[PDB]
Amino acid sequence: AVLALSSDKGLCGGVNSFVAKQARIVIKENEMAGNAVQVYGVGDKIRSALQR
Amino acid sequence: NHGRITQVIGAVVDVHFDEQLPPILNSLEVQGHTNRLVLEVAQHLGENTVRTIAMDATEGLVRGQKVVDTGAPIQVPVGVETLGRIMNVIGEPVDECGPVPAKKTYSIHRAAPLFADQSTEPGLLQTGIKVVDLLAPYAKGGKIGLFGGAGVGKTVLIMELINNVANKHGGFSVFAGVGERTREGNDLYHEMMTTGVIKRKKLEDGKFDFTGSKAALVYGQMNEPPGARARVALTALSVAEYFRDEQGQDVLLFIDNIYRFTQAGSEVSALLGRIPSAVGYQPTLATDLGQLQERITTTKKGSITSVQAVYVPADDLTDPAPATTFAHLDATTVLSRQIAELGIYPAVDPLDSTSRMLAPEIVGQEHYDTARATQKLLQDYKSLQDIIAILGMDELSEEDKLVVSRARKIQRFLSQPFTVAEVFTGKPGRFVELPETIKSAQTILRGECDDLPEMAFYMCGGLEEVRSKAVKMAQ
Ligand SMILES: Nc1ncnc2c1ncn2[C@@H]1O[C@H](COP(=O)(O)OP(=O)(O)O)[C@@H](O)[C@H]1O
Repeated sequence: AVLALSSDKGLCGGVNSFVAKQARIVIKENEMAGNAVQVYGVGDKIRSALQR
Repeated sequence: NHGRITQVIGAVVDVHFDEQLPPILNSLEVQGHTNRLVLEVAQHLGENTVRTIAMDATEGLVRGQKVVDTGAPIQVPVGVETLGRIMNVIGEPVDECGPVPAKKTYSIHRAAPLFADQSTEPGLLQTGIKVVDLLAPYAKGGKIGLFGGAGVGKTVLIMELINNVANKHGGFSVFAGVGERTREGNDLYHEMMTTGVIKRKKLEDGKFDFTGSKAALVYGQMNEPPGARARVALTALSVAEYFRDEQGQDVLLFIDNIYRFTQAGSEVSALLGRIPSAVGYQPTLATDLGQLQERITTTKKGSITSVQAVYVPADDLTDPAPATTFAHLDATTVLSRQIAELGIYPAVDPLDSTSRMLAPEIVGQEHYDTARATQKLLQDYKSLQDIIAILGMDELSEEDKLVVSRARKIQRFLSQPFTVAEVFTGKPGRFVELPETIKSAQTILRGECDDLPEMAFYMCGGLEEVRSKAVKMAQ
């Protein structure tokens, strides 16, 4: 279970960008070995970043 | 008929005949003068007075000098003897190789072909350039325009098109220079004598044999008056009409800085007594251009492909001259300084560029859809320029970031090192076929090249070079 903390407003630089980058890295690393991943999040920015 | 000079104002000459007047467009020779000064009639004014434009400088003329009417307009020789040879507006060769031993002469001024004697058949050209082969396909037997300011690569693009078309053409060709640098004129002459487009052989007794040439040359350059600059394109058009009317052949016609054809009028009408239009241009700015362009047309006898370079003063594309010229073209290519400052060459703006031979009934459906998808991508990237400049890419969503990435990648992929640029770029030239361009664009749009960097697409041609460059840059 990956808990990604983020914000709800924009103009925050690229902090949510780096967060979602690390989260993508972790997910793609842990889904190869076969570990079933779940995603919890805080803020709409991570949702918009990882939806598609 | 004999006449007398009464008044001289720069490039304009007022003449007085006693018995009988000459009609308009007729040629007159000035007698009490060092060189062969020729005057072309333009107007009638009364009192048996005539207004004329001089094909050379008026320094030395006198009110009282004598003038002789030739009875016909200016006459330029025609035949296979003009091939492999330079010729000024009055037909006199300036190659310093002898005279032009041609049987027949044609008038500089001819009426255009009629409506019924036209043939609009859709063909394509193999330029070897990605941007035009993909997004602005050139029409075999049609007009093509290269619009640009100063220092964007019009002359370089024309030299590349010459290298990639005329050598691989077989038929004939013509090059007109209307206010271009004599340096590049000599350079073209020597590159043609190198590549065999011009085949000069020095017979004994100082004679010459240009047999084997496939390109004529007409040069009225910046060191010439307006009257000697506004009548060169007509000479070249006569030379090409001889080919595509009598010989029946398909010809090419490269023209450099057609804008001067208007500029001359703009620095002549004021002396001819005409009221200026918006920006000092003429009231005849549209008819004087259409009477030139309507002679350029494919017909049932032959074909003229045409490649015109159009200056854009002060980088303003809303000027009346280019505005009018846009309506007369079958294919277009607008170069930009904003894109040249990024080091992208050819600096073609693929959104201002357009064509009529892009429809799915001419080029295929995969070509059509790839071109339209590229245009959509570049417009979607244009629409984010403001918010990127103010805030930055971090504000954007992920779809928009992917769009920006692919748009920068396809911008850098739509750049090509030419062969004629090797002298000041060093890197060798890259001819690029169309199916290769289309596969590469398809892959870049799909997403099969997002893993690569952005500077791996710069000056690489196809994708194998891009991938090799990304490999070498990984180190
Ligand atoms: N293929 C090219 N690659 C890189 N730079 C180029 C290329 N072609 C032109 N440039 C630049 O374009 C400029 C001249 O272009 P040119 O069309 O001759 O000027 P103009 O439009 O005034 O006639 C030069 O600075 C030249 O270095």
